[PDB]
Amino acid sequence: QGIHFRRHYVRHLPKEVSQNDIIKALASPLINDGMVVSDFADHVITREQNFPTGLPVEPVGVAIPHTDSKYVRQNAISVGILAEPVNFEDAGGEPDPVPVRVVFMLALGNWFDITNVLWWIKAVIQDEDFMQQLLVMNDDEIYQSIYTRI
Amino acid sequence: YELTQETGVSVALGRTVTITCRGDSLRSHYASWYQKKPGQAPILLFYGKNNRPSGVPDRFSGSASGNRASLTISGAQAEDDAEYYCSSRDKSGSRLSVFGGGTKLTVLSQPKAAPSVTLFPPSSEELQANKATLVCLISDFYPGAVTVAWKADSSPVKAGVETTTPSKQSNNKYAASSYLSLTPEQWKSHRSYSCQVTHEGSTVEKTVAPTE
Amino acid sequence: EVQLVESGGGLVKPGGSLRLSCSASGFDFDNAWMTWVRQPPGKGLEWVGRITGPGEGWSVDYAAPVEGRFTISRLNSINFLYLEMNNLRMEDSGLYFCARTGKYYDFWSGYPPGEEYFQDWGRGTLVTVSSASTKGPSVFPLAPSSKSTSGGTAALGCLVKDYFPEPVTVSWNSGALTSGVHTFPAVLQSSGLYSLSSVVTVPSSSLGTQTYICNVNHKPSNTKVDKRVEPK
Repeated sequence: QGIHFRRHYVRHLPKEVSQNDIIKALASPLINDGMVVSDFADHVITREQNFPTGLPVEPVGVAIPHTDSKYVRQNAISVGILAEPVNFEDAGGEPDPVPVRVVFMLALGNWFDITNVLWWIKAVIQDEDFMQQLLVMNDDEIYQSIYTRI
Repeated sequence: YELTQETGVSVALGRTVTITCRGDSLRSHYASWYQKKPGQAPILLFYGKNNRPSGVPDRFSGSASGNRASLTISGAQAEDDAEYYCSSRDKSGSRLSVFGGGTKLTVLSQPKAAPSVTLFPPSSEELQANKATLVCLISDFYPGAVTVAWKADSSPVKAGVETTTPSKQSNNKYAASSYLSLTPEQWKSHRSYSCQVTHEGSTVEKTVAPTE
Repeated sequence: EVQLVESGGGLVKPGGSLRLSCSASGFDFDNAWMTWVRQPPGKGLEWVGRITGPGEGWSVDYAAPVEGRFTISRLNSINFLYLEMNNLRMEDSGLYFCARTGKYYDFWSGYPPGEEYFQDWGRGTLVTVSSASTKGPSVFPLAPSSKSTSGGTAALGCLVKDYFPEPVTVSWNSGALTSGVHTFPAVLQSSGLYSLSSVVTVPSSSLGTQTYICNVNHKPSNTKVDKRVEPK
């Protein structure tokens, strides 16, 4: 419970959305609940543009957008499933963009929670049955199976 | 000290040396490395999997395999002669931290430097307070080992002697003190007291007498 | 430009209390994790405890031999770090450091909670936990000698004898004589009392005119001595 993960923190996104669109769509539940500052998204964007968070993993591309922890009010996590792949720049400096389709936006300010959530993300994104299921499932199912791992 | 380090390691000046750090927690966590000389604050040299803080010379590198971590000094300098500590988690997954025992890195070669010696007779003021201390000061010797011996005239004197262990001066050479406490009667009842410093076969003897 | 100055260390009886302070400058103290580290005599560095920042709720963690006795706190308004020690033991004594603490976690190989590193340190403040009592120094003049110095120059000094505990500090002419001063590391005599010598090298020509005085200070006894050293 060190982290707030609500039901409306899980949502699907249409094909006509850009990188900023994803960030804004995912940050707003965090904003409404007052989990982060009210211009969280602008910060996340600027942080992504300098330190890209695209992860080249098979078979479902992941990105994990965040910002400085000094913008978080309480720990929270917002998930987004893309209908079509959207390009995130690769977190490792590789020329080729990650075809992201699952996005874990992190609004964490507690260090001991940050490390734990990252370790978890690393574990989950190497489970191809899980990652693939996240596409076909609905919000609740997604919420359910992710919560079952928290 | 679950993080185990070598007590002491030597390195020829200019040569390359690696100090290591071993522990079960290193299988899960990186280590960070610090240089410390007596009288000074420690210096962060290296951390993470590949992180060196600015202002730290390139001769320093850290690395990691299995349950061990290691710092490599390539082309050791005189300034590098110091203590090195590693630090990491004490257990895997711990919020606590811990330090290794610490490795003393003495840098070898660098040419012999002979000790200069200064010998002060007991002050008249001290004598007036029924005490008498002979002060023998030793400076700029290298490497950092000497041997002090005192004489009553020409007879040796073991009792009443206190000698420091050598200390690094700022110029990477060494200094030390030896004091000879005696009763003023003893001071006055002899013709001479001598402070004899031996440094690698070579010997300098200073002698003072009751006569100011 | 980071500066950390520890303070508050001194002689204390077993079972007693003590409060070390740390004035922080040069960085953002407020959101900075801070750590206390000590060095017992003739031993290495030892991690005492660490206070976290805002996101972590100013949580504090402690070393096992110290958990329950020690308290780490901060007042961010004047960038001070504190260490409240109760029920001290002999082994609590050493040199206490405060240090700016950085957090490190590598994503692909990391394991929570990653690792903490110490980027900036202070000089430390000396904690002495003994049942033995404070002894002030006896200061004696070492009259000018030319036997062992360069031509035209003589060495003169001060014998600062039998004090406890460290530290003592010498200056010359109230800090006018900077260069030429060598203060020797003390010796731990077989009586538990310290002694040291401070000497300066001077022109033999100024010996008959310029007066020379050493300024000894032994704070753990509140003793201050000004000794004039002279010929012959």
